[PDB]
Amino acid sequence: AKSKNHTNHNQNRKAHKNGIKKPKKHKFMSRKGLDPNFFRNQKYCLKGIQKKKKELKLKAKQEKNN
Amino acid sequence: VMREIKVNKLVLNICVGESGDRLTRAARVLEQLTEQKPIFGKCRKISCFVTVRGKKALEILEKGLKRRKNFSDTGNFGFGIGMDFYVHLSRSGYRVTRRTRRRSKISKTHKVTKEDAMKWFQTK
Amino acid sequence: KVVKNKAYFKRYQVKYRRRREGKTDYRARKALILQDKNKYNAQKLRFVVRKTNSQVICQIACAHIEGDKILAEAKSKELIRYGIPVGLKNYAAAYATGLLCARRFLKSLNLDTQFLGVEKVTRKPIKAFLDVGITRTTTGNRVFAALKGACDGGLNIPHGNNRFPGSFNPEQLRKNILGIHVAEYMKTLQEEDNDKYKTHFNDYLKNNIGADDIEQMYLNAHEKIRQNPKKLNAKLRKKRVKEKLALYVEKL
Amino acid sequence: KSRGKRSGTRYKFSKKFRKHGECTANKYLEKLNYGDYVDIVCDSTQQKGMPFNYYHGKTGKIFHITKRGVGVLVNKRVKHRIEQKKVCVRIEHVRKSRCNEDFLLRKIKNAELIKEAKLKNEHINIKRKTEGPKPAAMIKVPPSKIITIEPLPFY
RNA sequence: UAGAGGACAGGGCCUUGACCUAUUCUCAAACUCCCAAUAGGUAAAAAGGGCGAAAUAACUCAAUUUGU
RNA sequence: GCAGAUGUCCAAAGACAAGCUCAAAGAGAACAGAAAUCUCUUGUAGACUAAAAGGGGAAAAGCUUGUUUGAUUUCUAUUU
RNA sequence: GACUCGUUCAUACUACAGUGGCCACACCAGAUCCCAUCAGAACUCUGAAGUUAAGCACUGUAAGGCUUGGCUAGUACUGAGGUGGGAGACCGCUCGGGAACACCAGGUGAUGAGUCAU
Repeated sequence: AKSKNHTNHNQNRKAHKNGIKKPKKHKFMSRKGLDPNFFRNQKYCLKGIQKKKKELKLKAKQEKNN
Repeated sequence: VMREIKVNKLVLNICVGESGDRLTRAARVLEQLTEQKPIFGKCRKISCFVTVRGKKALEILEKGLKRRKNFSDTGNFGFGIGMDFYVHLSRSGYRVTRRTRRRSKISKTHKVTKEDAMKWFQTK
Repeated sequence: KVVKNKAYFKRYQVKYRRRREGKTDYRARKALILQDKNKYNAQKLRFVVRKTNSQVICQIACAHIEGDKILAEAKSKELIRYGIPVGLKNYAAAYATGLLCARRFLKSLNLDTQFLGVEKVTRKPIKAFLDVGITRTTTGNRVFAALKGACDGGLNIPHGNNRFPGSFNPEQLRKNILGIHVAEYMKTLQEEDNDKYKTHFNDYLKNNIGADDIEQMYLNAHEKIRQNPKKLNAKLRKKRVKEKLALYVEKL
Repeated sequence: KSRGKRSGTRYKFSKKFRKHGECTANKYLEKLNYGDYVDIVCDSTQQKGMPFNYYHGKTGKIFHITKRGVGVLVNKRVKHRIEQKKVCVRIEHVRKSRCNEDFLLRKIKNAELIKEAKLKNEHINIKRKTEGPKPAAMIKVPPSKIITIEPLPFY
């Protein structure tokens, strides 16, 4: 038989029953498809920083542990 | 002053309204009148015409001299012989309406209009 | 009918002021000044070449929101103190103006010693993009003359070679840069009809430079350029219209 | 039955009266940085990089910048939850948002106020005031303009 | 929907009109110069901001010291 | 529910660049007329843009010309 | 007085007038050369005899347009309340928001960087 085609009735209170949830808004976002030749260079920057920090820490550890 | 009316352009037109042979002959006679090449009309090819300037235009107008109504309100005129003569004459400084860089319009004081066109024709 | 109707004026939308005046293209302009948004603080310098019917102007411009900033400028009338007193609209004059603009820009930036350019005429250098400005880019154009001048001055201005005189003819380019094409015109006019020669190159003779001095004067000009670069308000309007009506009542 | 990309955008995506034509050359000179707020206003003269109908007039942060485009994070309401959407548009359709300009001006002004307040060790209230009830005012008025009002008759 | 004024066509200086100009009565869900109310979006600081120095990069720039 | 449209078409009607400006009206020119071609003036688009309708477009996105095949291979972040 | 590159994109536009020019723009003189066409008209190239006639600048008009303010008008419309009125169509009241056309008046620009001339 003929059926009710459509209605948005009660949909808003259904939505608000568990509230309108907001996005989590994390601090960091994946850089997978973003600005190549920039984030690759950023990887190089981080590697250089880590290498310098690690070599300095290793020097300190060796000179303090004899 | 540099307000004298010179002949800016003289156009000879031959409107046959059909295909070649006669069109080629019309182009040839236009060549003989003016060694410069003619162009043909629409190809919806029906007519041939040419544009001349300077001393050649003046002497061809003199040859065609052989009515004080067929002057246009924009200061141009023409007649017929078969061939149509039409001369568009203007004062100096018409470049400003034709060049690309600072294209603008001349004032109606600088325009030629029909009274000065007729007076120029009578004087010449 | 009238096409200047009140509704026509109501609905009319005006072009930009510069487009109305015919000065700028506003499509070439934004294609020239648009820089990749990744590149922050990328200047994108523009080598503007304009040619009046008396002398040519070359400048270096950087686009800014409040208006362009001009970092260097050179006019062909500056060639008087460099020894070119006549023919300041020439291909050679445009080359010299471009050379002067490039050299003076580099001097302002303190980079002359690091970017010597070229000698005589046959780290990465500064980059600038040529702005033509409404002129049609035919082969053998003074805009490309000035571009070659700046290139020899030491600026890196990208360019092809089809638009130099001859579609490549380095010898023809050299002679046009040195003004030989004007010397040949002087020679042929003098040899054919001296009267037209002296009525055409009138100021050349008054300057006492001949067809054989043009090349040398341009060479030494290049080298010395290189080595040293009222209103009426409503009250008056009402008074004037009142008095005009009073006068008109009797006069007409 | 008809749900194309630009369905229902007859007026939204039309240029204003006497405001037709491409964007100004100065629009290409505006500076965009990562994480700053931006308004998505569709410019119908530029067809590529055109945002979807929904995002016209929305605001979001930059998460990606390309040579002529920008990626902006926009919250869109989908029934029972808000969800983030990464819309990629050309720089003609994006504009530096002023949603936080008052915040930045307040930041700089409050900074230079707090500096001198701490210098003079004066305790100052820095938060915005949401001004409400006005104090009593002992106002003078000559009786030449205290005019009496009566409701008007019908005509 | 009506007249009012004014230099192409028709007949007998005249008329019929057309046309133009300034008006005039009345309208639009698939008309708009203008444009609400309501409704909607973003922002209102600490895992952050501001201000500097030093490091890193294969990125960017004319710049191994421009910028990011 | 209303007015329609689709199962196509295009080596150019795709790409780039350059130059140009369109519809229409008025005036003028042997044949030549309400219309055939040419000239001038005005011309915010009243044209054109494959098709339905709606947006967009004037040194263009329209017209003409030149050179072309980016109507190519691969992969992301994504919008409806 | 000026020019180049811009910004705003009509207070900047349009029509008709008046005034202005030394380097300044420009009109202008030519076509050997690069280049270009039917046409050196345009484009391009080479010039400097002439001219502010025009472009350009400034101003004017009970100018059109544009723009700002007032006024239309707390009108039209509208959010919330009503066991409000009215047979209904519609119309008040309470707590709030608030136009438009038209008409009237003023105005017709301002400005960034650089440069030339005196």
